[PDB]
Amino acid sequence: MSLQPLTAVNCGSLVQPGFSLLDLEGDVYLFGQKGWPKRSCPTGIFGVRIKKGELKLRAISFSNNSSYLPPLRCPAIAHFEAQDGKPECYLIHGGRTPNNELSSSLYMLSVDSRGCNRKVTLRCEEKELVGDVPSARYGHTLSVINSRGKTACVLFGGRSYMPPTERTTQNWNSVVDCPPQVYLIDLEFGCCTAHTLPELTDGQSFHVALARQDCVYFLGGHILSSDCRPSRLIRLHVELLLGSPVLTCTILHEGLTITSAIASPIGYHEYIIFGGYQSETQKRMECTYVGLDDVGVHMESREPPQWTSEISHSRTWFGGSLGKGTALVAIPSEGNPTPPEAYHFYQVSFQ
Amino acid sequence: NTFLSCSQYHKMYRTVKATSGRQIFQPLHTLRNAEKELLPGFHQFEWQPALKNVSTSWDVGIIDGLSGWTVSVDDVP
Amino acid sequence: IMSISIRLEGEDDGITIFQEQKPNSELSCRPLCLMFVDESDHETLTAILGPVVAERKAMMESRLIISVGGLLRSFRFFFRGTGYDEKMVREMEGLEASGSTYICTLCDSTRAEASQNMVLHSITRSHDENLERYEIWRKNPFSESADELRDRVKGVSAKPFMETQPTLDALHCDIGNATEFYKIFQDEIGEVYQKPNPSREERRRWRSTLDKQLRKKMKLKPVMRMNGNYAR
Ligand SMILES: [Zn+2]
Repeated sequence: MSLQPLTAVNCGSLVQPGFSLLDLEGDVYLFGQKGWPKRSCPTGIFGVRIKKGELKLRAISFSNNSSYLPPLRCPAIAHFEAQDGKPECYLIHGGRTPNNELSSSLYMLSVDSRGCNRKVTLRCEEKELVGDVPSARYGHTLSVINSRGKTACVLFGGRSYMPPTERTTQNWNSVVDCPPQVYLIDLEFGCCTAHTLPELTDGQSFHVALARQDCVYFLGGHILSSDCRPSRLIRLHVELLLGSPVLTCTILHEGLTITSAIASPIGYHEYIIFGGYQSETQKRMECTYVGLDDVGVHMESREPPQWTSEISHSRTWFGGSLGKGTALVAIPSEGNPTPPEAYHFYQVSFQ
Repeated sequence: NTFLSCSQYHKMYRTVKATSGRQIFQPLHTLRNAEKELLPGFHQFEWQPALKNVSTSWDVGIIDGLSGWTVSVDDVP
Repeated sequence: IMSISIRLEGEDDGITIFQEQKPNSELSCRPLCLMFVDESDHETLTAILGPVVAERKAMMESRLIISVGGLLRSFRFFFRGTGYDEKMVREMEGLEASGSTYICTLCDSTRAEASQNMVLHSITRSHDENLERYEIWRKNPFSESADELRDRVKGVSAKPFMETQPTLDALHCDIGNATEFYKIFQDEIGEVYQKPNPSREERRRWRSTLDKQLRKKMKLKPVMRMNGNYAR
């Protein structure tokens, strides 16, 4: 629980406030970049390295038989555990296009090989969605669950632009909470199913969810319709029966008022929720620790690593999970004139 | 056509009206609504068929371009 | 507004009613939107231009009815996106901006090939077909590699969103030919066919004697970069 100011040696204008961090098979891969893929790296995905505070960003590449992806803005992420038939998978859907727009498409990502010089080759595959597909949305959450004993995907949350009939020029950029009906997805086949929940009467965004032993727990839960940040955690439990995937839900009395959190898994289930915003302008300073058992969530705090007055006074911030007690956060920087490297970086560590 | 200010125009007008006036230029207030013919949002019209995805009010003038961007600092600012 | 004609009653083309007499002069350049934003950051530019694009698109479909001459009269429209500089055109039509191996916004020949042949070419680039090529780029239905796919779509990476007419600009083609002749004059003041690789010092020196020559004769001091008047 201590921070360290970094400096990106170069390439300090390709990161945008919304983006994703995926640690898979060693190195960390950043997804989502300001502007369309520059011809430096038509991949649109960067390898990251942290050497003596220096932030180094390398170019990556996919296969020939791989699909090429638009750099989604703030998609949903799922770390599908390494198993048959294809270990290990990263399921993404569906973010916002840098050409400002949504894609209800769903991508599956894996690693291919190495090096031959420690270089990393990747592979992307779209999936047609037999559904009952959820329309395009963003800020939602996708998760993986393993129920008796097969693997399925749970999709819930997020908002979207106006319904297409109500798409109004002067209400175009506005966005309303997508209706609260969860979606169950088999990775194969891409048969998507919709399901209703009589207790989840409202959509929500940016609520970091967690999955464990085919049981899902939603923390956070900021909502537009009521301007509320209901701390109350939401648990649900699914049993994958053929062909009725039975589903149940339940309210928890207490969770936490977190919005767009950064989740670092340190142990197999020792998680720390790092930061976000506790109120509409009041960012969350403190850290929080959650132990995740079949008993459930178990809550505690840690010491908040002292934020230098720069970040502690900065209006907004964000970051991602470098993983394993380590995470990255960024600060919108000022200047006269702008450097224009307007983002400082704090590498934060647990223990 | 010559980039004058309000106070500019009022001084000029008041002056030229004092001497040999017989007011000539027009006061400010009258222009302040006389221009409304030349701005947008004055003239009746419609479309057949009606336009898709456009609120069909024909009188709105200057509009902020954000289009009701939800100010939520949670999301993209 | 550029031109307006009448098609009624039919059986003919559009009888030209009024064509504008001098559209170049900014006295006819009607502003519609302004954004305190930079040209390059796609995100913000798009998220503000959105409604404009949407309604211009929907505009080609319906027909207009206005009170004019005391009467209710109808209208149709034809839009042309022409007045954009190169960088923006290529940026919004999903090109590799700008001096990459694909140069022409119209003919998809490579750079070096554009030196072998110069005159014989066809204009092909069109909006919808660029959307087709971009869908091919995304789906990758042939499982080709980076460069093979780059070629199969003839270099279309980004999804365009604003449709644009197949034409060039007048002004800054003028400025480009002007700066090209400027460079070649800086070159031929010295020796180039006689000097395989000159150095920077000799380049700036040939520039300096060219500027002194333009000052003594023609009364032309240089400027930072040659605009339209200095080009003329
Ligand atoms: Zn050409």
